[PDB]
Amino acid sequence: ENLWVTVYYGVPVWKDAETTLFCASDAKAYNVWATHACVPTDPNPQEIHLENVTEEFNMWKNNMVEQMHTDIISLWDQSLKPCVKLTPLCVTLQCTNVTNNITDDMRGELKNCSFNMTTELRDKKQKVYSLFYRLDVVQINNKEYRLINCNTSAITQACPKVSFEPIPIHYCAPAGFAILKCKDKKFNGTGPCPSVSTVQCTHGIKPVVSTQLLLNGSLAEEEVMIRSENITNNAKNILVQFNTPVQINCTRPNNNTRKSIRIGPGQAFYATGDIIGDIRQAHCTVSKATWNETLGKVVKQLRKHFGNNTIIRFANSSGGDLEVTTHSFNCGGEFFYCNTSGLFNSTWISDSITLPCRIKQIINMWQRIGQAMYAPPIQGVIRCVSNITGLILTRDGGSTNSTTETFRPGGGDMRDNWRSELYKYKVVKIEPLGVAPTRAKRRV
Amino acid sequence: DIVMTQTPLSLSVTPGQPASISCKSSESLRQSNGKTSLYWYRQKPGQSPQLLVFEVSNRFSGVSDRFVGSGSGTDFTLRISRVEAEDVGFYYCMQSKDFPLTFGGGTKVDLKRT
Amino acid sequence: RVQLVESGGGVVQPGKSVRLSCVVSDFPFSKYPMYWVRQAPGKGLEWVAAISGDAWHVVYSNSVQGRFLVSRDNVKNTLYLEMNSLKIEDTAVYRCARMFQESGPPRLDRWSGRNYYYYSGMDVWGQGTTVTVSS
Amino acid sequence: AVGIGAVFLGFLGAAGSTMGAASMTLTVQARNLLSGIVRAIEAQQHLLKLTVWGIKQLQARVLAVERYLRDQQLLGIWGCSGKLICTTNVPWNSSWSNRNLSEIWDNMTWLQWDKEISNYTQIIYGLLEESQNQQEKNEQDLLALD
Amino acid sequence: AVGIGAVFLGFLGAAGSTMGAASMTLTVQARNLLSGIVTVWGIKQLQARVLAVERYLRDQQLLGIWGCSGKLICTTNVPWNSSWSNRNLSEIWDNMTWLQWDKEISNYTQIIYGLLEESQNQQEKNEQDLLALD
Amino acid sequence: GFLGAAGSTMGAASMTLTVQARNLLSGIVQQTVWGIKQLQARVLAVERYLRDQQLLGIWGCSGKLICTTNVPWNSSWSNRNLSEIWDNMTWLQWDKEISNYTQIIYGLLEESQNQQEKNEQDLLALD
Ligand SMILES: *[C@@H]1O[C@H](CO[C@@H]2O[C@@H](C)[C@@H](O)[C@@H](O)[C@@H]2O)[C@@H](O[C@@H]2O[C@H](CO)[C@@H](O[C@@H]3O[C@H](CO[C@H]4O[C@H](CO[C@@H]5O[C@H](CO)[C@@H](O[C@@H]6O[C@H](CO)[C@H](O)[C@H](O)[C@H]6O)[C@H](O)[C@H]5NC(C)=O)[C@@H](O)[C@H](O)[C@@H]4O[C@@H]4O[C@H](CO)[C@@H](O[C@@H]5O[C@H](CO)[C@H](O)[C@H](O)[C@H]5O)[C@H](O)[C@H]4NC(C)=O)[C@@H](O)[C@H](O[C@H]4O[C@H](CO)[C@@H](O)[C@H](O)[C@@H]4O[C@@H]4O[C@H](CO)[C@@H](O)[C@H](O)[C@H]4NC(C)=O)[C@@H]3O)[C@H](O)[C@H]2NC(C)=O)[C@H](O)[C@H]1NC(C)=O
Ligand SMILES: *[C@@H]1O[C@H](CO[C@@H]2O[C@@H](C)[C@@H](O)[C@@H](O)[C@@H]2O)[C@@H](O[C@@H]2O[C@H](CO)[C@@H](O[C@@H]3O[C@H](CO[C@H]4O[C@H](CO)[C@@H](O)[C@H](O)[C@@H]4O[C@@H]4O[C@H](CO)[C@@H](O)[C@H](O)[C@H]4NC(C)=O)[C@@H](O)[C@H](O[C@H]4O[C@H](CO)[C@@H](O[C@@H]5O[C@H](CO)[C@@H](O)[C@H](O)[C@H]5NC(C)=O)[C@H](O)[C@@H]4O[C@@H]4O[C@H](CO)[C@@H](O[C@@H]5O[C@H](CO)[C@H](O)[C@H](O)[C@H]5O)[C@H](O)[C@H]4NC(C)=O)[C@@H]3O)[C@H](O)[C@H]2NC(C)=O)[C@H](O)[C@H]1NC(C)=O
Ligand SMILES: *[C@@H]1O[C@H](CO)[C@@H](O[C@@H]2O[C@H](CO)[C@@H](O)[C@H](O)[C@H]2NC(C)=O)[C@H](O)[C@H]1NC(C)=O
Ligand SMILES: *[C@@H]1O[C@H](CO)[C@@H](O[C@@H]2O[C@H](CO)[C@@H](O)[C@H](O)[C@H]2NC(C)=O)[C@H](O)[C@H]1NC(C)=O
Ligand SMILES: *[C@@H]1O[C@H](CO)[C@@H](O[C@@H]2O[C@H](CO)[C@@H](O)[C@H](O)[C@H]2NC(C)=O)[C@H](O)[C@H]1NC(C)=O
Ligand SMILES: *[C@@H]1O[C@H](CO)[C@@H](O[C@@H]2O[C@H](CO)[C@@H](O)[C@H](O)[C@H]2NC(C)=O)[C@H](O)[C@H]1NC(C)=O
Ligand SMILES: *[C@@H]1O[C@H](CO)[C@@H](O[C@@H]2O[C@H](CO)[C@@H](O)[C@H](O)[C@H]2NC(C)=O)[C@H](O)[C@H]1NC(C)=O
Ligand SMILES: *[C@@H]1O[C@H](CO)[C@@H](O[C@@H]2O[C@H](CO)[C@@H](O)[C@H](O)[C@H]2NC(C)=O)[C@H](O)[C@H]1NC(C)=O
Ligand SMILES: *[C@@H]1O[C@H](CO)[C@@H](O[C@@H]2O[C@H](CO)[C@@H](O)[C@H](O)[C@H]2NC(C)=O)[C@H](O)[C@H]1NC(C)=O
Ligand SMILES: *[C@@H]1O[C@H](CO)[C@@H](O[C@@H]2O[C@H](CO)[C@@H](O)[C@H](O)[C@H]2NC(C)=O)[C@H](O)[C@H]1NC(C)=O
Ligand SMILES: *[C@@H]1O[C@H](CO)[C@@H](O[C@@H]2O[C@H](CO)[C@@H](O)[C@H](O)[C@H]2NC(C)=O)[C@H](O)[C@H]1NC(C)=O
Ligand SMILES: *[C@@H]1O[C@H](CO)[C@@H](O)[C@H](O)[C@H]1NC(C)=O
Ligand SMILES: *[C@@H]1O[C@H](CO)[C@@H](O)[C@H](O)[C@H]1NC(C)=O
Ligand SMILES: *[C@@H]1O[C@H](CO)[C@@H](O)[C@H](O)[C@H]1NC(C)=O
Ligand SMILES: *[C@@H]1O[C@H](CO)[C@@H](O)[C@H](O)[C@H]1NC(C)=O
Ligand SMILES: *[C@@H]1O[C@H](CO)[C@@H](O)[C@H](O)[C@H]1NC(C)=O
Ligand SMILES: *[C@@H]1O[C@H](CO)[C@@H](O)[C@H](O)[C@H]1NC(C)=O
Ligand SMILES: *[C@@H]1O[C@H](CO)[C@@H](O)[C@H](O)[C@H]1NC(C)=O
Ligand SMILES: *[C@@H]1O[C@H](CO)[C@@H](O)[C@H](O)[C@H]1NC(C)=O
Ligand SMILES: *[C@@H]1O[C@H](CO)[C@@H](O)[C@H](O)[C@H]1NC(C)=O
Repeated sequence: ENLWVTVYYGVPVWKDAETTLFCASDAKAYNVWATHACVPTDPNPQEIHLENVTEEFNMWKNNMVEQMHTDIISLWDQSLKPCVKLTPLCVTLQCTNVTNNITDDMRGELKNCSFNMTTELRDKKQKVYSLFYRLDVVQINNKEYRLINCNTSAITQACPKVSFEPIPIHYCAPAGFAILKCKDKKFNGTGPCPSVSTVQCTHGIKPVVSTQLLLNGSLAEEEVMIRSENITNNAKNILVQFNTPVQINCTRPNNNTRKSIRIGPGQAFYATGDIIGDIRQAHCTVSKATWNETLGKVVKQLRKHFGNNTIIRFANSSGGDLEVTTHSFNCGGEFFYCNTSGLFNSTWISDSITLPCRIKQIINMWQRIGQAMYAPPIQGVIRCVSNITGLILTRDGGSTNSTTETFRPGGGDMRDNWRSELYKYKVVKIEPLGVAPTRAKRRV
Repeated sequence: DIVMTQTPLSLSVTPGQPASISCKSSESLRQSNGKTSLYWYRQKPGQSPQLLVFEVSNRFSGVSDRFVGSGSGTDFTLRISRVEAEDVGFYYCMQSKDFPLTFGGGTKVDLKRT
Repeated sequence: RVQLVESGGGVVQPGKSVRLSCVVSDFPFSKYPMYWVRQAPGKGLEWVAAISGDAWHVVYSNSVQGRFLVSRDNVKNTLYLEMNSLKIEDTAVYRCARMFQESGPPRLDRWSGRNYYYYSGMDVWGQGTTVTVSS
Repeated sequence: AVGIGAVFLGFLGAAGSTMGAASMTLTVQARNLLSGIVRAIEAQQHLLKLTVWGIKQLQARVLAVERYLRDQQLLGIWGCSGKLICTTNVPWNSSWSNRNLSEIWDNMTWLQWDKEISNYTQIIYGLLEESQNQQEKNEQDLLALD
Repeated sequence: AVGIGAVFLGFLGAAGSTMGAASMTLTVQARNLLSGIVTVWGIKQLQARVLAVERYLRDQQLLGIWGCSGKLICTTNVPWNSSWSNRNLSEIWDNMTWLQWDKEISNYTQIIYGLLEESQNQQEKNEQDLLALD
Repeated sequence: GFLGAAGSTMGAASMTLTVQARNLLSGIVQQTVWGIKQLQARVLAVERYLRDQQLLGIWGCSGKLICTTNVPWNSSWSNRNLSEIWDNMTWLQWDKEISNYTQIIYGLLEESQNQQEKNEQDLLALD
């Protein structure tokens, strides 16, 4: 009995590899996110379930994330291209402290600074004063205030017809390539998965920019589930997803005006107007006992991978960078720096809550220092409601003696926001050419 | 399921007196093709149901040109014009986006009597 | 033209069975699916059930599920509606109806194999029929 | 008002099945090497002329075409072009396994077989190329005596 | 300083003729699918050339998966289902053009494709290896 | 060899072209500013190979590399005797002796391909 060779088509062979992906707006159902260079898609991608397949995923090691980060950065730069640069601002300022109709916790904040600035004709000049913050100018030698970033990268202005709200995004599969999907509920970020189905497009994904808390995220199935690779390596981070959301009120407590100043030919800058009314400070407000129930669920889920007679302690974070000092986000085209150093005073054996917030204007982007974009102050009263879906936790090293472990917030690498969503999907290559042995023989 | 709502039910007006009836819901009833599902129907007691229009501002053969509605996306509406004798009865709103099919509140117009 | 027939109404008792009928004049039936609606005497209105173009797609509602049956011959131009396990609160009016336009042949989706059907809502009614359930 | 209906085999419908039975969905599996989106792409096919992004899409399309050409051309080198399967004249080397066929054809799947035989590759390619050369043209030249 | 000496058929000249007679000019179209070349402008040139390549490879792949590859017109073993049309064999070949037939059958395409793929796979290739052994 | 039969007579290099054929059965096997050129180069290569495979595939000669057909050779294109061609002429000289009548030869092969081979096959299929 001699045996022979045969060669086949159609064998599904999987090679874990990398490719450029395929943008998809949800039928382009409609600005920064005007997303004209993207594709209208089916709101009902077809879903095919499988059998018998086990498959390993590897969270933190997926090239979807890096492509996502580059694409969102380049689209962010694309939106801010055609608008008017702000080069002649780097003259000095004649300032004075605002001493009119003060409130308690807004001392030293607002300043009144007047200066020379050119008109649209070269041969002239003018006098302009505008109301400015304290987090934006520096002393020189009234006192004399120059600006924060004139001895570094330049400053432009976003156009006022350009919204900041995120839009749900789908990714889909380029030809020749496939996407697999797991359906376990308690599936940790690595390890196998025996329940396999496949699609051609992702679900709706919102590019949400947050700094300390998962906002507008995805709720889990059952409870708190905890995601990290190596909890003994305390240099890593710990990704935590909730079950149930937390409603959170934060609002701009003030009434606001805005000027419109001419710079040059076709060059108009928007400065801050003059405030109608008195002065307040921005605040944030949450439930009381629901937070306690939430951290009770936290304690209930921490007990598996480490000790339960080990006592749980919360603390303020280590401090430092304003990227990770306050919790920041993008409600209503404005950026909020909220003093979260009161919510994390806790230690447990395993109505209204109010915190102040801060506002800036000169906004460096993701981690880059070679870019600076200025927002126009929006008039009126801003109110923003959202949810809270998860936390990013850091633990110190050297925590010996089997109890009283300390947890702190942090994690200023915003790819983990994407890792907190894309933990289900995997891109793989098809190689349809296969061989096999058999007993038959061909003929001449 | 996919549900909806109407305006308040009863109405009693005079001839030559336009008004507005809306019909909101919980979802965009836009299909894939761009056709958006919305039916306006009416009948009276002692009378079978009747077809008024079949789409947003698209009417049916035999219907007068007095009755053309509006409203797209998630807010759907209808505008009464030229109040006449036969304009009384039950006014219905209907989905056909997905199973199951739903029937609205049934606003009513009559005259002034007791 | 096109004119409807709705027979089989009156008053019955629980624990029975019916067969209904709807024969509508001069209409092709090879291309037209059709519906059932329901008029409660407290003005209750609810969709009931739908048949395909050629009896290949059966979708019911929640309360009627697992109790009723729809079948049809298009040769005899005759519709069959049969009901079992009768409740007392089934007291209403039953009315036969038609689809707005005709759908075509079934559509296929090649990346799935799921042979799609397309529907759209109704246009016209007839006279209806009234079956009430009491003791 | 969209209702679904009857069924077919479908894309990747047999990846967890017996190879002797899963050997018959090769058509639907092999159709989508050049597609997967078989839908108004043409407008963005048109107007993306002054950017790098349509250039990268052009990169992707040309690369996919070349991969299909590489596969079909390498099959075309052998005398098995234009077919689904073919038998040949290389005797199997029983050094590579000695399992009976009743386990492979009944209780073994494709990815298992991939993880088994993944080092014997280029040897098999060379032997197939040899038998498609040796006496496939030489004795065929000797079979060209008419 | 030229003259004209026409010999062969026109490009799509037979389109207004009947199907059974216009079946004999099928060469000219496939003769004229991939020619015409025989800053922004070269960009859209390459765009056009890539589109032509893609459609030609798509249709040759659809040829190749069937057992009617390489050659022109052929046969199969799928018996006709009369649920699509019901003519009596003269009204098509002698009394109908191509655009008419295309508008008659442009809803049943994918089923016919799939069933030809089915009969091409099944009982043709596993059956071949059944016949390749006693 | 890669173009090894250059300075030979056509009838002299009439036997060892199969080794040339296997050696010409390669090219993609055994693998910014400049990348634009690379893309255009790949485009040119794909277009030439598809041109050749199309022109093979239209005729009945798309299997083996030499074949026969049903066209009588007309004496209007050349007039040289057979041994005169096969023993006293290179390829380039034959090329310049035929490179005006080529399109007509293509069209005659095309019509010979269509006619009396497929509709004739179709009548032969009916029993
Ligand atoms: C050509 O071609 C054609 C094709 O067609 C077409 O094509 C194309 C155009 C495309 O379009 C496609 O698609 C199409 O199709 C062909 O034709 C074909 O053929 C075939 C064959 O025959 C067929 O098939 C069939 O099927 C069926 C189905 O099923 C269904 O139904 C069922 C039942 O039935 C029914 O029942 C009722 C009750 O009883 C009844 O009624 C009645 O009536 C009377 C009269 O007078 C009265 O009235 C009384 O009273 C009453 O009762 C009726 O009649 C019946 N019918 C009949 C026909 O029979 C059941 O099962 C069911 O129902 C089904 O349905 C289904 O269901 C489901 C559930 O629900 C559904 O779905 C759903 O949906 C939803 C939404 O979407 C969701 O999703 C869910 O999830 C789902 O599920 C619906 O409704 C449906 N679906 C569908 C898809 O449809 C059947 O039945 C049959 O079967 C049978 O037979 C066979 C053979 O024989 C076998 O195999 C099987 O197994 C069976 O068996 C049988 O059974 C019986 C009883 O049991 C016995 O007696 C016997 O013996 C057995 N057999 C043996 C052998 O054993 C069939 O298959 C079709 O249809 C056709 N089509 C048409 C259109 O027509 C043709 O053929 C061609 N040509 C040539 C020449 O070839
Ligand atoms: C294939 O497939 C397709 C589908 O699918 C497609 O494709 C695919 C691929 C994809 O793409 C998808 O997507 C697509 O869709 C199919 O198609 C189909 O077709 C058909 C045809 O026929 C159709 O149907 C129709 O429809 C109509 C409506 O619709 C239309 O319109 C609308 C508005 O404008 C629109 O929107 C729509 O769209 C449409 O349109 C259309 O579209 C299309 C698209 O493409 C195009 O193509 C076209 O062109 C267009 N057209 C136009 C015109 O526009 C309706 O209306 C109709 O109905 C009617 O007609 C019928 C016939 O004639 C009638 O019946 C009659 O009746 C009588 C009684 O006496 C008798 O005697 C006779 O005999 C009959 N006939 C016969 C033949 O038998 C009926 O009835 C109707 O008529 C009417 O009725 C009414 C009632 O209701 C009346 O009213 C009256 O009035 C009076 C006074 O005024 C009083 O008031 C009373 O009360 C009332 O009642 C009237 O009068 C009448 N008229 C007269 C003149 O008489 C039809 O249904 C459909 O639709 C389609 N589909 C869809 C979906 O769409 C195809 O077929 C396939 N196949 C092939 C082969 O191709
Ligand atoms: C900010 O400084 C300006 C500069 O003086 C002041 O506002 C104006 O001052 C001029 C002259 O001092 C007055 O004629 C105007 O009536 C003032 N306008 C307003 C709105 O006050 C003032 O010291 C500061 N103004 C504000 C709004 O802070
Ligand atoms: C704007 O620039 C002008 C110069 O053109 C300044 O005018 C003089 O400034 C000096 C101080 O450097 C004063 O001592 C003079 O009294 C000013 N003369 C006049 C006529 O103004 C002016 O101070 C500048 N103003 C601002 C707001 O920067
Ligand atoms: C622009 O100039 C300022 C001048 O104050 C620089 O500020 C320095 O900031 C560091 C802390 O980051 C202090 O320790 C220094 O004392 C500050 N300098 C002075 C002279 O006080 C600022 O760094 C400069 N910008 C850049 C990009 O170098
Ligand atoms: C997680 O990180 C820890 C370090 O925090 C790794 O621990 C190593 O353990 C081995 C064996 O005891 C030691 O020889 C190494 O020195 C440790 N590393 C360091 C940096 O001290 C551990 O291997 C990591 N991986 C896990 C737990 O899977
Ligand atoms: C984290 O919380 C601690 C607790 O209040 C903060 O520490 C205080 O810092 C201020 C300013 O340096 C001191 O005056 C207090 O005496 C500190 N108190 C304690 C108990 O340490 C710390 O500043 C907070 N960090 C951040 C970034 O907000
Ligand atoms: C904002 O956060 C800082 C740092 O945690 C707080 O600063 C200290 O807070 C404690 C608690 O009230 C005080 O005892 C210290 O005196 C504060 N430090 C200083 C230098 O004053 C600060 O209180 C927080 N803001 C609010 C409104 O509580
Ligand atoms: C700030 O508050 C004042 C309170 O009077 C608002 O002033 C009036 O607002 C109404 C409607 O918003 C206008 O119709 C009046 O003309 C306003 N009067 C004056 C004197 O301003 C003001 O609108 C508020 N600011 C903003 C941005 O809404
Ligand atoms: C914020 O959280 C609330 C719940 O506290 C969300 O409301 C539910 O949202 C889910 C899906 O988003 C729906 O299925 C539920 O029906 C909603 N609840 C109710 C009572 O309608 C709310 O959607 C969240 N916000 C965002 C932007 O997702
Ligand atoms: C199957 O493959 C093996 C390995 O390639 C072959 O084993 C070699 O056999 C030759 C003589 O036949 C020896 O000179 C080599 O030393 C062997 N290889 C090793 C690694 O020891 C074997 O001959 C092949 N069998 C057939 C039938 O082709
Ligand atoms: C989840 O985490 C644990 C502990 O780190 C480890 O087993 C692995 O990372 C995950 N579990 C499984 C079963 O894969
Ligand atoms: C948030 O504010 C809204 C009104 O703006 C109020 O209805 C809601 O109850 C508030 N929720 C919390 C948790 O404070
Ligand atoms: C934590 O400390 C802060 C400031 O000292 C205080 O406001 C807060 O009440 C403390 N937490 C608890 C639970 O007492
Ligand atoms: C594996 O797949 C085959 C067919 O694909 C199926 O018969 C079998 O039930 C599957 N295995 C399990 C455990 O479901
Ligand atoms: C194959 O089957 C024969 C017959 O029973 C048996 O002797 C032999 O051990 C089997 N070999 C394997 C690898 O199963
Ligand atoms: C595969 O299945 C056959 C029959 O059920 C059994 O004899 C054999 O042992 C199985 N293989 C393994 C590795 O268990
Ligand atoms: C086709 O056949 C039917 C009956 O078989 C006959 O009535 C009709 O005249 C025929 N038509 C033609 C064109 O042969
Ligand atoms: C080249 O010319 C020499 C001159 O005699 C001859 O011997 C040789 O065969 C020629 N080469 C070929 C390939 O014919
Ligand atoms: C054949 O060739 C010889 C020389 O090889 C020449 O003299 C003769 O004229 C030719 N005859 C014909 C009919 O071509």
